Amino acid sequence: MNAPDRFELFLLGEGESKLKIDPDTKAPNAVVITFEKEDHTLGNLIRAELLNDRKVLFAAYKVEHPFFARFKLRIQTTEGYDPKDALKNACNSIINKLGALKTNFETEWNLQTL
Amino acid sequence: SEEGPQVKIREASKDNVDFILSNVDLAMANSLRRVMIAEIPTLAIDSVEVETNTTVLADEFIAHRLGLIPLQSMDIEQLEYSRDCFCEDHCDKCSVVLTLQAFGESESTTNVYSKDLVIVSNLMGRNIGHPIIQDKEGNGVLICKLRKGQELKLTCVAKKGIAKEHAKWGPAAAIEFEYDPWNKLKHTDYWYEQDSAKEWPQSKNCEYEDPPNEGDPFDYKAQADTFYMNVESVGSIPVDQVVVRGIDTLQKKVASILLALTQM
Amino acid sequence: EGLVEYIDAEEEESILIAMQPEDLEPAELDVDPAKRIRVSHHATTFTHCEIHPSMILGVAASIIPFPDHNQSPRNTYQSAMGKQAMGVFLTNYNVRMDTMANILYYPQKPLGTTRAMEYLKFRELPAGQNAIVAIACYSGY
Amino acid sequence: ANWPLPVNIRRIIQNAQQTFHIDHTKPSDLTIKDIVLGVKDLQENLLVLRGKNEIIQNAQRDAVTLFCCLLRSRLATRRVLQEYRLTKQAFDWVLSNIEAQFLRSVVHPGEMVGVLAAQSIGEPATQMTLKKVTSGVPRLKEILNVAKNMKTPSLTVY
Amino acid sequence: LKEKAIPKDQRATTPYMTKYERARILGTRALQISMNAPVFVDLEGETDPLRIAMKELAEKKIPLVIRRYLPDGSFEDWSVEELIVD
Amino acid sequence: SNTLFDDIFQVSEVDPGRYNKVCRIEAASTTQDQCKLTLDINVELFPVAAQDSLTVTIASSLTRSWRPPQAGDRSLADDYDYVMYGTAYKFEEVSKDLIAVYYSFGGLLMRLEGNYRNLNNLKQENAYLLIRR
Amino acid sequence: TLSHLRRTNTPIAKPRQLHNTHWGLVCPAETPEGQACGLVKNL
Amino acid sequence: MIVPVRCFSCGKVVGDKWESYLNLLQEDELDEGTALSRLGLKRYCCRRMILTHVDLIEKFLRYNP
Amino acid sequence: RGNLMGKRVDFSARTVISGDPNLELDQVGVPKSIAKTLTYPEVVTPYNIDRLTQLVRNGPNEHPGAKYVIRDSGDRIDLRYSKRAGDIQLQYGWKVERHIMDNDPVLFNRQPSLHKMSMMAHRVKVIPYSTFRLNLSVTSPYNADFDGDEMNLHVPQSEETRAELSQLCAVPLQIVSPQSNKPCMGIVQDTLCGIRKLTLRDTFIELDQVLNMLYWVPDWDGVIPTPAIIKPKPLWSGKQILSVAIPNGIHLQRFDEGTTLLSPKDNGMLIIDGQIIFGVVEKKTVGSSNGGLIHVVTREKGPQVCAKLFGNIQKVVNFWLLHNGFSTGIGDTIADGPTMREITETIAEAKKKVLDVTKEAQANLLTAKHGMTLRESFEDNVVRFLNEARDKAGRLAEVNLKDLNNVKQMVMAGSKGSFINIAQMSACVGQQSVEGKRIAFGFVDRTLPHFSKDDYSPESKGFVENSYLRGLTPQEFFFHAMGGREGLIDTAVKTAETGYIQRRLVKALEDIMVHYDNTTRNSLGNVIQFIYGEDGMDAAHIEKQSLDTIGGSDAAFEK
Amino acid sequence: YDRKVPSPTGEYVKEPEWVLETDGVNLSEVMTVPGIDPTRIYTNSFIDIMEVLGIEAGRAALYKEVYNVIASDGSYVNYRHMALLVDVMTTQGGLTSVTRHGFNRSNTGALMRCSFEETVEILFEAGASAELDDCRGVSENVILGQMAPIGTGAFDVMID
Amino acid sequence: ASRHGQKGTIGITYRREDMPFTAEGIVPDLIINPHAIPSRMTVAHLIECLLSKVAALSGNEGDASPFTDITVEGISKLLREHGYQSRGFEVMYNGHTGKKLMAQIFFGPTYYQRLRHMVDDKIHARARGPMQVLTRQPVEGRSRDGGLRFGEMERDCMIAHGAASFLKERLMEASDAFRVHICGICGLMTVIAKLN
RNA sequence: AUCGAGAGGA
Ligand SMILES: [Mg+2]
Ligand SMILES: [Zn+2]
Ligand SMILES: [Zn+2]
Ligand SMILES: [Zn+2]
Repeated sequence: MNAPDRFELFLLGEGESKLKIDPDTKAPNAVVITFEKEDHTLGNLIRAELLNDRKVLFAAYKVEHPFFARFKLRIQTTEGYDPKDALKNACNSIINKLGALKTNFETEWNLQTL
Repeated sequence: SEEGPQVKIREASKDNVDFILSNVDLAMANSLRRVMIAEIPTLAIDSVEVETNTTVLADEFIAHRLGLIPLQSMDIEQLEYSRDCFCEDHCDKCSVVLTLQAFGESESTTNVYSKDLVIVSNLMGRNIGHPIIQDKEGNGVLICKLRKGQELKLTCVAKKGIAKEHAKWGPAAAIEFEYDPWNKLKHTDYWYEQDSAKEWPQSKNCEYEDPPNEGDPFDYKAQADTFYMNVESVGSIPVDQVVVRGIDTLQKKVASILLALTQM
Repeated sequence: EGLVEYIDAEEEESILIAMQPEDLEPAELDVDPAKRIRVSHHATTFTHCEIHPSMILGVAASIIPFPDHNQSPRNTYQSAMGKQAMGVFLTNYNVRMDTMANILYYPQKPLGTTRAMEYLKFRELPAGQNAIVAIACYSGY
Repeated sequence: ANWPLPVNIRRIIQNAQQTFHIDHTKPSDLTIKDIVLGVKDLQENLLVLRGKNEIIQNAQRDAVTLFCCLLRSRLATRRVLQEYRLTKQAFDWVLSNIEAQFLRSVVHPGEMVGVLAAQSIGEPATQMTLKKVTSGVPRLKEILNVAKNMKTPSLTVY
Repeated sequence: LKEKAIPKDQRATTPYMTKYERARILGTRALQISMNAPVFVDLEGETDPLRIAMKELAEKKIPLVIRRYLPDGSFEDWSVEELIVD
Repeated sequence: SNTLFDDIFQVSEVDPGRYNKVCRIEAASTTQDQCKLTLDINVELFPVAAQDSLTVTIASSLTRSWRPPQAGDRSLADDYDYVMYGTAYKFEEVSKDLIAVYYSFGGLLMRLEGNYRNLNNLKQENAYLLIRR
Repeated sequence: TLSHLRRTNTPIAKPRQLHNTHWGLVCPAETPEGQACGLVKNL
Repeated sequence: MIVPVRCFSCGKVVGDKWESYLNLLQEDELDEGTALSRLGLKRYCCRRMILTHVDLIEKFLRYNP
Repeated sequence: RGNLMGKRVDFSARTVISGDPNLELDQVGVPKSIAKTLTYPEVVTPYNIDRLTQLVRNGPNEHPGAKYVIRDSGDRIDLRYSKRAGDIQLQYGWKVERHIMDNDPVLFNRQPSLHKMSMMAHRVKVIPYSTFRLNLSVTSPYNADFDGDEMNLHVPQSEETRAELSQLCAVPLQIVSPQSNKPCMGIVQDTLCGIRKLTLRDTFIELDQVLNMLYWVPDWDGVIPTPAIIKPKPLWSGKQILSVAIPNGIHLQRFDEGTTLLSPKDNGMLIIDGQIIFGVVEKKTVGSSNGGLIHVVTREKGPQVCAKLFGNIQKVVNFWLLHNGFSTGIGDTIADGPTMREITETIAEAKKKVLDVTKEAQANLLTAKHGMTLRESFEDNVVRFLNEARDKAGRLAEVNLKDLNNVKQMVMAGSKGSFINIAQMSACVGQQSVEGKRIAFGFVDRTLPHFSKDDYSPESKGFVENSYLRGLTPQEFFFHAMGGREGLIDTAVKTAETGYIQRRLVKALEDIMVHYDNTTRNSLGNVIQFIYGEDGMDAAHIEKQSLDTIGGSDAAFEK
Repeated sequence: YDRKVPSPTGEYVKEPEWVLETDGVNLSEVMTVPGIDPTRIYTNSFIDIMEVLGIEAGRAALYKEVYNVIASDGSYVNYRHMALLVDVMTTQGGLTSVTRHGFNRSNTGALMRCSFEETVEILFEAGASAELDDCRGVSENVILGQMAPIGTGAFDVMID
Repeated sequence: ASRHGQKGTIGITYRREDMPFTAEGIVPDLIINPHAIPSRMTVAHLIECLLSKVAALSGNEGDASPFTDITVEGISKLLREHGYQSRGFEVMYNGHTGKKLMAQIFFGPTYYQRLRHMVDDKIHARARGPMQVLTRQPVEGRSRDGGLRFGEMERDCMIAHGAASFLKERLMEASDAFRVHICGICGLMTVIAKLN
């Protein structure tokens, strides 16, 4: 009855942007990005790959409510470093890892005979 | 051999594949498992219209069961979401229409299987919507039993969906995840009355990892990079395609984030 | 035949009963610690023996599993809750026109049953589902 | 010695010790005359009624007697310097804070004490659930309704 | 009964705004805001009547007088500005 | 910007206080016997075996948001095999010309009584503890 | 259905309390909770 | 009323198994659990779907209308 | 009684309630459906006019919308069925009945209205699913639980009424309770056990977990605390992460049992300026008790800060508890073998003592204490024997139970359970009592037909040697059923009697209000107390302070 | 009974004292007995205390018994709330039951009485009375629907 | 609710991935709070978990008949033979993170019953609506679109706070407001008013 | 509209 429609978990809406970026108040070089229509799956990986990088000081993902599908990623980086750049570098590294693993597992399956 | 994560497969079959993930962070492993369970798309029945029903089962029960029935979804890439198509309700390229009619002619109970199911719309060269049957006899998954004098006639429209919307679009049944077989990293603290080793069963995966030795200090630096996993197939998509599609869908989500960042 | 008799509440005051038939077997060590401590009956001249202790409780209580290990008020609460529990009342449900009826999609017979439950028709006509239940703290909901 | 009373002077003292970062080596700058006369001034500064007639003044003094006793116990001239280290600034700040907290603590006119008291006695009675002396809700019945006859009359001879 | 009054000097009523008069004055001021009556404080990013009333209370500019009543019949009047809020 | 106190101690006793990763250590000062300590320590990250004598120092520095260890181009504050950050809760005097210092490192507790120093470990929040082999 | 078909009702110095004589005749604890708790029993 | 399609936690298909399982325990005098293991169900959460299910469908069929 | 004093009222709601940890204590989880039906009348002003017009454009079916409009003449305009709903132009002074919107005041009530704490007003938060939602810490004043309980909600209709609810009936104000002079709300259930588990010195958080937990705090500044451990890894203490939530300038001291400043047991608490020095958090520090942190923060800073603190503590602790895990199990109720054997030997010793007392009773040698029947003395002595035996076996078991035991940790936090629960589960459930007596000879000289006549013994009188885990015998089962029936009838009768008593008390004390001259008087003018409470002060601002002059000798007094 | 009493040095120390308990109360003769302390004797029945020692002593004993009831459960209520009820009973003549017998028969307004038990009899007797309800009572104003003289409506708000 | 007196109501519904998972991948359909158990002392709930797991593995039925001599240690021995922890505790992994949970978690098969209290059937809201003729007050019940009752107890609880105007609007304007003409010389409402 | 019955909560 009162339940939200299931497609609202993975579908964007009107007037909704996938990423919204707002600087942190009383914080230097810090910004919170509101990922919308996305969940834990993206956030934990993004935060971990940010944590691997040295230049970024702070990286955290918060889920505002289990009801809705959104999460906030706060990133704070070195002076002279765009936090968006750090996010992009982490994303590209993730993608490279994914492709490498996909090709390696494909060759492994071709080796497999059953 | 490519720089980065390495995979070695223990055993293979059409249903299950067991493999050892190597040189990875754990966050992407659990994220990939989430994507595999939910995110990767599948074709399944999303609409049913019942012209005639005389079965003791009510129509809603049947619609739920039909939504659960497994259908082939390997060529789902050529198929497009019914919401992304330009059709009014259902296009041949966006939906697959399948009709079922059965009469209990036999005085003995006439059961109904997933095999007894016809396809109406054009396949258009695709391998989509074939009702998958793993039964040794070849008969489908049982749906109903019809007494003599009973018939059931209905039409189903099957569309693409994500397991997030409904569990029917689910590509895998059981996922097996393990690490720290020796619990050297001590990520969990065992509960014991007398002794943890005697009370807690030893895992199989323990064999492949080097045993720990008492008298060695706890390794602070060590972080989990070796993982053991096993993947099962509902059969709607083969196992290898299921996992590689999980990888690809996760990459696509990352790429869409990147695209939105570029747009801003 | 006289091997069994009907006992009124008045007549009970003249008779002496043993819970277990094995009480009448001659008495004579080692015993497993977990098994329940039962009093050596220390009494003779038993007139009768009870059919089985599980008969003293009623129909709703016979559904409750291991009620001997649970608190009695909670057994009462469950005995009240089975009436509100949903189930398939009879197979003629589809034919009958009741003012209100409710029926489970996939009824399942309990994995652990009382023996008396056999004569209660619960395994044949169950009213619950056997769910994988975890006791843990997750997200505090 | 433990009893319910307003203002919680101990917490104010701890707040003063942390806030001003008082250092134990230095001696106090407090005047003895000022300490005692300021305690007396603070006693004069706490009010519950403001009428200018003798019976109301006496009522105010007797109504704040116990709190004044606590004030004198908490602010002793030996204790103010020896037990904890204090400065004139912190002493005056504590005096004003005690005054303000006591003034805030006074009942606002218009509050229905009767309904609140009735609820506050009723609620734990609902919680009561379970020796030759009556106890519990039946005892409360005996107390509440004038009982010409008691179920457990008794007396204690000393 | 006749010309019941209390002289302003030496009044013993508490010089504090008890929760009830603050609440009633805030509610009446919010009612005034919702009625589109003139407002005598400058507003900065405010639309709600209640927060406007709170700010007016802080500025101590509300032309109302709380009438304290004594059981004998004599009444005391205390203007908002004379009254204080802790 | 320098050390407040330095000494070498020997552990009289190690006590597992119902903790699996933390033990309370009791240590006596070598040379002068007027001073000694007892500190809660994490034995899992540094084994504190009995009959082992350990070096102890306390430093004021080397607020500001914490930053990683970074490349290590910044010099170590100490090559010592243990370091903690903490704040002192109470300074006490056991006897005339004899002082006692009570410190707490995020819940761990240190107690060190000695007489020799009276110009160090003042009532300020900042403090660091370094412990070599 | 069964439990309703097998029901007792007692209209009205200690009735509600489970009696020793109730052993085996009446179920010990299958009773409603409410204003008529204990007066109504099950066989 | 009728055999579950899939386990609510496993998600593994169990509709095709049911008939075989029954036949297996009658023709070979099989233990229920040995039949379950032979059927390929190694997880107890999908095993519950088979072991405790009761085919209420058969009784409804007996009703002539 | 029914149509004049208390009435069915308009703008009412009621649903089943569930608990949402990520929901502020003052907020209430109003479902969307009720927000659509319930309306607040509003008058158009230049400040709100835009939004109001937009509201009516959204229509009554989608919220935020408006259901009705009122013209100056008063002829209603229905948004649901009217052709003008699209082209309306609203002039000033007209009324719009807007839908219930977020950050609005509404009364929230539980059906037993035994407290003014039961009728406090909450802020509105609109939520998708159907259940009324609320904070775990607001359950205590209501006594509500999520077993299907239903609660009610009321919507004010005028600005002044909203002000009364916001400034008199706000939840943060009712935190300090006029009865018992202690806060009535506190950290409860999962949050309490999690806070205990986190504050342990054994448990240390790591950098990644620390960063996530730090971000979870809403008003967090962004300064990263210095790590507690620095050499092998940058570890953190749970006490530091929790101190991130404690407001600056807050000091608390707590000494109990043996509390050295060294504090080897880590009992007691020292908190300075929002940082926690030593101790492990449990119910006394974090709960509703006097001197609890809620009391200190409410008195020192203000109530809104305290409610925000509720929220912060819950968020951080629930996150960490999710990542640590918790459970219960049969293994938590299983006692060690030799401990069970010693418990059984204790029971056997008690049985022998009872037997020897009965043997003395048979020989007519026992003396009669003044004012007590011989049988009375015998019964009381045997009862004391059995009670002490049960308690001693329970203490033995509890000593055997390790600190890793989950039920032990739940009792240590104070979340749920007591010593008696453990003792009944693992050692012995006790001796049954009916009408303040041992099990009665319902049959002729026999408590049960299976027992012999004229048998005064622990088993005939119903002492259950077995525990809940061990398994009760049938006779013990029936006796326990008798006792439980007495408990249930006690509830069923005491509820009615106490409701009647509360009603009479309330009807007697309606007119007791402190007048301006500070006397408490009725409507007629009669004075009850010239100064309420004899000190003229509100019971919230009253705390237990020790008077040092009373205790102690004259010599220490002088020194 | 264990007891706390000042030692000659000054500190409070424990003192064991023998004290006896009765099963029935006949107070007037009991106190006039040698070997007892009239200042220290106590009784359960507060009505006899009121008859013998006056109304204030019975007030204190009533508070003590209510306090014992509250503390038997372990609960605690601030002394003001219970003292309010004890004073309400004590302030007018003898002890007044919280029942239609005692506290409804008071001179309060008739509608505040009719809200409690025996509504119609109160209404009839009062109609024969022609007594004038002051309309001060909160129940009276609740019946009238007008804003009662609660703290919010206790003052009249006027302009400058 | 369960067969051991443990009642409950859903707070949240999570998807399968968000739930914690065992090594085998088994996801609990149902999660209940441990803190409830100690106060209730329903040990048979835990025993049912254990015996149901053992029976599911055995392919044989489990006997939960009362007063039958069965040992928890024996059932644990069986489960141990089947390669699981004797008490039944199972290692579990956090769903959101994939990290091991420090506390091993008890989860097993348990009979659970749906109850005749749905949220949707209970929920109701009034706003303005129908009024009974005799009292000019809201009709009773959700089905009649009626209004909730503001009890005299609730009235007292509101009097304690002191919101007199709120009570006036609740008990005059909300339910049964009325305007009446009265005559002083009468003292009663005998006046007839030609208002037009 | 009466009256009855059953159930929900501490
Ligand atoms: Mg409940
Ligand atoms: Zn299409
Ligand atoms: Zn399964
Ligand atoms: Zn007239």
